[PDB]
Amino acid sequence: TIMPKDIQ
Amino acid sequence: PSSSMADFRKFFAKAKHIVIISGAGVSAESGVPTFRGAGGYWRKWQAQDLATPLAFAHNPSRVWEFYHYRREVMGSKEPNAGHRAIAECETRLGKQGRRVVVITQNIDELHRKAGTKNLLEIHGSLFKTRCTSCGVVAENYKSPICPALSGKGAPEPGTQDASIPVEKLPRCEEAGCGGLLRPHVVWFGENLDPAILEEVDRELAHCDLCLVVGTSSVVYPAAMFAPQVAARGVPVAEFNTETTPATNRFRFHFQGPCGTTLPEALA
Ligand SMILES: [Zn+2]
Repeated sequence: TIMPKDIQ
Repeated sequence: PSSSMADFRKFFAKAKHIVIISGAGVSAESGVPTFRGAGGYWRKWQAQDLATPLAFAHNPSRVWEFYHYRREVMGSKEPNAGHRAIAECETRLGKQGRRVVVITQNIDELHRKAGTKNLLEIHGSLFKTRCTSCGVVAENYKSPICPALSGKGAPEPGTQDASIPVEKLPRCEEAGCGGLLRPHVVWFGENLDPAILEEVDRELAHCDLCLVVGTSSVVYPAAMFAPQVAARGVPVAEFNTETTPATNRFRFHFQGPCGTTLPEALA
């Protein structure tokens, strides 16, 4: 539910 | 959001649990290349290209060149007025029974070098390795990290891939392991350490004041940390040279280098 490290 | 310092300084005068969240702006102000864009490149790539398990799997030599560059370059970098102000702030408010915690997205250890104690490095460190065979995490300040990387890692494009074979990349020194080392850095597509995340949770839950300093709030989940604090009504102060996708969710927005505003803001 917490997501993996990402760039949005 | 407001840009009134007098009003920020009210909350700050009385705050007992300050959470200071920092990003690459703070490191950029020390001269640390953060390869963010729109002109943060190493050869022809940026962090989001090379800081990935795919990049490491397909070209472990090139990823190691990149982090080697970044390790070496730190020899001449010092913490800046923003780092010092954060560190002294902690020291000072400490004496008064008041809590200051730093939650950093940066992997360069400048907050530590400045004297920061309560430090959560949510994406790891340039000066730590993890063995991909046994999982041991070790500090590593060695210059060069390995012999085959001596003289490598040059950032100019056109620069040839060193193509070190994996046997000559950094290897685990635990007796009989021999495994290939990687940087102990959270890459895009990987999870933050859940133990670190639970800490961060505890800090955000219990804070009465929050600063978000030199982050462009596009890196997740770190980008959600401050908005979450503003969502229990707690004032968040964004310190940044620019505005971000998160700006209008916060109480304050102070423009300019964190090195200029923070020493005033945390005096
Ligand atoms: Zn090992």
